[PDB]
Order: sequence, then structure tokens, then C-alpha cells
Amino acid sequence: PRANTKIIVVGGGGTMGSSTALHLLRAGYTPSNITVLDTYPIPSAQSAGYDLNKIFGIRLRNKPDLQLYLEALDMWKNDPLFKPFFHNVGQMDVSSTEEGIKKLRMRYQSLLDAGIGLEKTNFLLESEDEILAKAPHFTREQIKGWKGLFCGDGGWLAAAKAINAIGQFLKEQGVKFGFGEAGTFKKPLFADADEKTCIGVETVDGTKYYADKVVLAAGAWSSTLVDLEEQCVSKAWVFAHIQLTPAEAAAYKNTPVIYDGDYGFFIEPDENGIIKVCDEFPGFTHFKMHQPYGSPVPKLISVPRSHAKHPTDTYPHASEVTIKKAINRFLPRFNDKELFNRAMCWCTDTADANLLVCEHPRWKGFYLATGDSGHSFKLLPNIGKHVVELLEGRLESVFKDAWRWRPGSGDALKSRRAAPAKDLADMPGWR
Ligand SMILES: *Cc1cc2c(cc1C)nc1c(=O)[nH]c(=O)nc-1n2C[C@H](O)[C@H](O)[C@H](O)COP(=O)(O)OP(=O)(O)OC[C@H]1O[C@@H](n2cnc3c(N)ncnc32)[C@H](O)[C@@H]1O
Repeated sequence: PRANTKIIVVGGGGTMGSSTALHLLRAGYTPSNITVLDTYPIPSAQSAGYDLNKIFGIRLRNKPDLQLYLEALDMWKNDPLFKPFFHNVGQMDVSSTEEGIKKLRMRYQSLLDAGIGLEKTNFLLESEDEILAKAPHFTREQIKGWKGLFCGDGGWLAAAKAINAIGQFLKEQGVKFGFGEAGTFKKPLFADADEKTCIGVETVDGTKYYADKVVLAAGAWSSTLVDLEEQCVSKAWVFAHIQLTPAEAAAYKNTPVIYDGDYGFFIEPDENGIIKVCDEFPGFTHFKMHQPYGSPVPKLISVPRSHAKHPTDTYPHASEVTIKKAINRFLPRFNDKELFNRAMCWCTDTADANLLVCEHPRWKGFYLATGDSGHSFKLLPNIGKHVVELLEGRLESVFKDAWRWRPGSGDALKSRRAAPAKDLADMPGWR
């Protein structure tokens, strides 16, 4: 029974972890029977969801994407917990190359082919007046030859504030927590030597926790903690910040997310006039030597870098150039603004960009909730519901099949992206 079942959530201070913790409580699980274990207190300061904002937008690259999007949209708009952090300003994809424009038109036609009537809230913009109509901060000279795709259900998400909102609820309900070395996963605990029955986890300080079921939602650290057999390759993307005065930020109030595949994107300034700018690239890996549990031999795994141990860290010099090019494209008036809060954000890719959400093949009672593939923060409100369904053996096949244990199903180093990720050991400047 739910009331008498104990669950351990590793990485419960992150996106998929806190979501799982939330839906356990909603399902009627006893709060004191739930134990969240994360290196950092929720919201985890090293979590990929520990950001000013993320983008919410429709994307149909896999079979479960449509239902996951519709589910999250419904909750981002109506759920009293998540609603205050969704800003529905829309999103616009632009391009001036013939291949980029070609790609816009195909993405638009892709939405139509779903047959649910997405053409009602998604429009192609073939004129310059149509573009300026939805994004008046551009100039007519700037957007000469641009074509646009406007998705109206889009917008951005107050990321860290949303995870923090879940955390406040968890603590207020009486969920037990473990931080620092007492919250840092080391290995699972087993009943016998055959290791076919998991009964808990041990942290790096030696502390042991016992429960009926364990959930591993360690994000980009998952493949370093347990042996995922190269199903997940962790990569880092980059962003920077610029600050506008209230008078400068005025022309961008309620502005749609602007995106161009050949440059990157930016989001409207927040409460403090801060604009974030990402670029567009396959990501950076960081292979460092590590022994994940389940592997008999120290493998070389892409491990996220610790900002705590490396304070001077920003990002490679190549990133500085591409971020400045993005700024020159979208916000040329601010080309003299200073960049600050340069940082790297870590995700983990699967081969087909589907999630990795499944019970461990051998470790019965041990479950995996990772494989975010750098596009899953949008699933914060609803992903935890399906993880619970997995634990109770009620996950529908459309999700269970795509999220299945699938080693040797392709190369996650390249994934669905344009190129294999380069490593930070070959990029100068970030250290
Ligand atoms: C990097 C990035 C990602 C991103 C994005 C922009 C950037 C720069 N923009 C997005 C967007 O616009 N829209 C969107 O939908 N997603 C976007 N993303 C991706 C998103 O951030 C990730 O997909 C997602 O956040 C990852 O989820 P996950 O739950 O997997 O990740 P996490 O929050 O990092 O969770 C990890 C937690 O695990 C804890 N941890 C790590 N190790 C341990 C150990 N050993 N023991 C206990 N806990 C551990 C971490 O501390 C963290 O709390």
C-alpha cells in the first residue's frame, strides 16, 4: 500500500527528482516514508533547473512528446502550484538563410500533420510587418529577408522558483531530507550477494537508508553514479547575462522568446532587467575517470564539473564569440553591454533523445529517472506522475516502450544533434 511503502528519491532537489517527490505526496504516500537525497538542498544549486528561466514550447521529435507537452501545458496554465511561474508570451523562430527558412516551413507543416488543430495557435510569418507585429523591438533594416514561425502557446518559465515552490511544499509536509555527504549517493544496498533485490542506498559518508523502492534522478550525474552502459552522455551548454536599465528593458516587456537555429536565443528581461543569452551547439563533454556502481572497472565517463571546486570557471572562449554573435543578431543596440554570470549547464543525452525511465534490469526495486536530453524542464509539473506509475506498474506502453532500458541502441555522444560533442579538455579559456 502507498501509505506503508517507503521510497528514496536520489536527486530529489532537481527537476525530475522533486517532481517525483511531489506526486508521491499527491498519490497519498506518507510524507515521513519519503526520503529525498541530494548533494545540495532543494532547489539544488547545481541542478540544471537552477536557472532564471527556461523555454516552454512544443516539440514533436518522439512519439510520447505530444501527450507530454499537452499534459505539461495544462498544468503550467491551471495548476495552482505551477501557474505563477509560466509566462505565456509566445515564441518566435526566425531565419534568413534558405535552408533555415526551409526548416521553419517544415516544422510548421509538422505541427499541422498531427491533426489536432495546431494551426490555430501556430503561424508562418512570410512578411516583415507580421514579424514586427509580434516583436516590435526589431528594426525594419534588421529583419530584412527574415522569415518567422510564431508559436502562441510558448513562453518562458521561472525555473528555480518553480522547483523551490515544490521544495517548500515537501518540507511543510514532513518529507525527510539528506544533504551534503549524507545526501550524496554512493551505491545501492542489496539483500543478497546476487544483487537482485535492492533494499536501499548508502551515501558517501557511510550513512545507510532502507526503503521498499529507490528512484535515481541524478540528472547528468546518473551515468557516473551507476553503470548506464553508455546510454547517457552528459554535456554542458552555455549562457550569459546582460543587464538593462528599466528604460532599456521597457521595449521588451512581454516579448516573445526569439530563436534562430544559426545563432541561439534570448528571453525577455526579468524583474531585475536581466536578459539571458544561449547559443546553439551540440554541447561540451567532460570525461574524467570514475567508477560507477555496477561497473567492475573504472570507465571514462563525461562527468559534470563542480563549480564549488572551481570558482574561476566560466565557459570556453569559443562560447564567448558565438554568444556575442547572437547578441549582435537579436540585440545589436546592446553590443556594448557587459557579459556577466557566465556559466555552464549540464544535461545528459540519450541516443534517440527519449527519456530513460525504467526499473533496473537486475536491481529489482531500483528505478532510473534520467535521460533528460536537454529538453525536459518543461516536464517539471507532469513527469513525476508517470514515474510513480512506473513504480506501481501502471505506466502505459507509449511511455514505457520509449523510456525502456536500451543499451547499444545508438550513439549518445552525437545523439539527435548536428555533431558529436567536443570535450572541455580541447577548449581553452573556461578554466
Ligand atoms: C543546460 C540547459 C538546459 C536546458 C536549457 C538551457 C540550458 C542551458 N533550456 C531548456 C529549456 O529552455 N527548456 C527545457 O525544457 N529544458 C531546458 N534545459 C534542460 C533542462 O534543464 C533539463 O532537461 C533538466 O533540468 C534536467 O533534469 P534533471 O532532473 O535531469 O536534472 P537535474 O535537475 O539536474 O537533476 C539532478 C539532481 O541530482 C542531484 N545529484 C547529483 N548527484 C547526486 C548524488 N550523487 N546524490 C544525490 N543527488 C545528486 C543534483 O544535485 C541535482 O539536484
